[PDB]
Amino acid sequence: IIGGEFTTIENQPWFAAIYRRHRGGSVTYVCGGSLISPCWVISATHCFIDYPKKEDYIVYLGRSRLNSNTQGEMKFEVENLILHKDYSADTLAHHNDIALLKIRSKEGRCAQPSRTIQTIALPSMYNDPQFGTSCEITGFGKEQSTDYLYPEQLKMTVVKLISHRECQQPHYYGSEVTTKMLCAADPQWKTDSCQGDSGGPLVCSLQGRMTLTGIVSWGRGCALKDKPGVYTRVSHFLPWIRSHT
Amino acid sequence: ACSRYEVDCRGRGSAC
Ligand SMILES: *Cc1cc(C*)cc(C*)c1
Repeated sequence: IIGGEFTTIENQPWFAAIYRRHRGGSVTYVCGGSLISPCWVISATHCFIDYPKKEDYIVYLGRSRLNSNTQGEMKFEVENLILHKDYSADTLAHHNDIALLKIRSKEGRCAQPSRTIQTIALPSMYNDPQFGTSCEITGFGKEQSTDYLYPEQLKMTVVKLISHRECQQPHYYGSEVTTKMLCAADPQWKTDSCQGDSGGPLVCSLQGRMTLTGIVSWGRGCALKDKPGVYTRVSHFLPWIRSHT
Repeated sequence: ACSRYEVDCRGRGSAC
């Protein structure tokens, strides 16, 4: 996350931190995800497409630090790793960038809600908030494009939904963005998602509820003028999510 | 695929 503020998992209790075993070389962070039910985390296919073996991956819930354990964290194995059969990346755009992980503890239980772990609601079919709406994104991604290290404490920031009309100005992304994506950015271009934040939640209030409206997917650079973050548009994937779940 | 322990190797970034 570029800009925004350091937060803690209690403020984003549906955030899932996904790691890979080595191999190796022990264990390194992969990407963020979101808890959408006790047994299921949703994330982005591009995070896993290179190493698609569920046995490599660990999922933590209730965790606020990248390389240190947090009181109230729980560790999970990945029982099923489900990637989108239609994932494609062009130059910079990722299409169908959505993935499902079925989680299970060694014991072998799904998640229990607690002050650090809660599920996040999915939107109803084709329900998205209005453009201009303020949403939150969260993650352990880079704090600057040029950094080589990742923050050790979870960050969040607030970005605003942009209309498709506007995002598909050539001046923005043009044709690279599809009705299967949403755009969101800072009106002053100083806060954004960055590498390491992929798979994480774009969360909005939408008719009563904190909702998973997007998954962090792609963009040109991070926090660059007229280059918003692009998110996978969850409300256009309900059937995908229902069948594979 | 590289060889790497690289975080989010196809994220906004980033070689791929
Ligand atoms: C070096 C590298 C690593 C990954 C995971 C993906 C690409 C394209 C390049």
